[PDB]
Amino acid sequence: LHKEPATLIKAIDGDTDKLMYKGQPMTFRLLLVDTPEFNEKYGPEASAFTKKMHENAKKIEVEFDKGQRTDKYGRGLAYIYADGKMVNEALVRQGLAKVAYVYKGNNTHEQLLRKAEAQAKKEKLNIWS
Ligand SMILES: Cc1cn([C@H]2C[C@H](OP(=O)(O)O)[C@@H](COP(=O)(O)O)O2)c(=O)[nH]c1=O
Ligand SMILES: [Ca+2]
Repeated sequence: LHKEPATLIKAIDGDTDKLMYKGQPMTFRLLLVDTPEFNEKYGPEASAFTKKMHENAKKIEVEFDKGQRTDKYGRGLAYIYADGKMVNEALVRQGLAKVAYVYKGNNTHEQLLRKAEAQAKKEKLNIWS
């Protein structure tokens, strides 16, 4: 897999953003994770966390997996990195997202995120509290 450039257009919520990619505005849905919706518990904390990670980033990058790059809603499916740090993993590691939506062929970083989830759970963090 490889990282490609993008620039923030807008934070949206825990697991979606709006980025400029190849010069076009797109909504991205983070691979392999599920944040609570804003109206749910930890939803606001998840949005804030993702927002901050995106907004404080000097450098945003997009990393597609091997499979479909867009979902049925037209959202890009990617791992997103803020200054080299994966947002998808960071959310899980903090217990602000669950590993979810693991579809065969876009699951390269499954075991990395599951390891983060086990640690967040051990620490009884947020969703696991
Ligand atoms: C993460 C992800 C979600 N989706 C779709 C499945 C779900 O369909 P449904 O909308 O029919 O439930 C939905 C969950 O996204 P959200 O968690 O953003 O709602 O997005 C994919 O198709 N591929 C993916 O890799
Ligand atoms: Ca969600």
